[PDB]
Amino acid sequence: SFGFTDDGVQSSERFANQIIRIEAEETGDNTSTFEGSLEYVMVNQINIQDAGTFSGITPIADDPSFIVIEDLTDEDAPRVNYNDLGADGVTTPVSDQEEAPSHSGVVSLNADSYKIADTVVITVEDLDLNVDSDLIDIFTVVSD
Amino acid sequence: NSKATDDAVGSATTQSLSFGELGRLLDVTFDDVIWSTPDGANNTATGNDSDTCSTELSNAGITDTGLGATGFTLVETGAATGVFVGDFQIPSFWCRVSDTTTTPYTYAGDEETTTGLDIEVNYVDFRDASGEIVEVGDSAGVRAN
Repeated sequence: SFGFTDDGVQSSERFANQIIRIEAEETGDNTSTFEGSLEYVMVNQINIQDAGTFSGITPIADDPSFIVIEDLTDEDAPRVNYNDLGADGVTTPVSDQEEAPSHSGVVSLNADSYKIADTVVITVEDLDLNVDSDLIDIFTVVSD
Repeated sequence: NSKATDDAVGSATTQSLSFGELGRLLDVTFDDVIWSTPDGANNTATGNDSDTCSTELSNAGITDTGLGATGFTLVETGAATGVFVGDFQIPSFWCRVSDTTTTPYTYAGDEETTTGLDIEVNYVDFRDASGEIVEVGDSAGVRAN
């Protein structure tokens, strides 16, 4: 399940329920090392309204992806768990976590004064707007 | 459960001799008492309540009931290294042996925490530097925070 309730302004009002499984691959023939990747898409005001963004993730793969509804740090940082049988014979899980911060966006205009028929260039430095690492991300103007 | 060498590293085949028991090579103790699972015919004591020590441990989710149940073995590091290593994990609860002079052992009726008790290992050398039987050991303390 994915979405928000009411305004979605309060943290208690945003929700994202999902489980992700990593099918890691052995590096060599006799190398006990198993390799995988993770990637996440931070939600923005545009993709949150589209069911495409939530159905777009791959929940089970060697390279899964998952949704982040808000900044996840400290106790809420995403963590991967691996149940393990130790050399002492007792089952003891091993885990790692990494924080998924959000970024403050800035918008700028290249010049302080323009003249008629001057090119005006707009740039937005928000890291959270990158939703795919393979493709160029594009935002377009609405005509309705 | 029918032999004096129960829950110890050695052999089920055994004999009673002057120096001690012939089938015993190594064992582990909490508070100078053999760490053994509550099994056999002498494990019917319930203690304060009406629950026997064996089911008392099971309700706490403990499977490491004694040294024999951890799968502890002594394994030589190499083919001819002469160094043997084993390992296991300290449990939260254990069941004390009331009387060691009976076979099987008689177990208490109530589980006890391992915290604040010393842990020891005892090795019996059938052949020391002169070719005589001697027992040697090491100790350590279990703590809590």
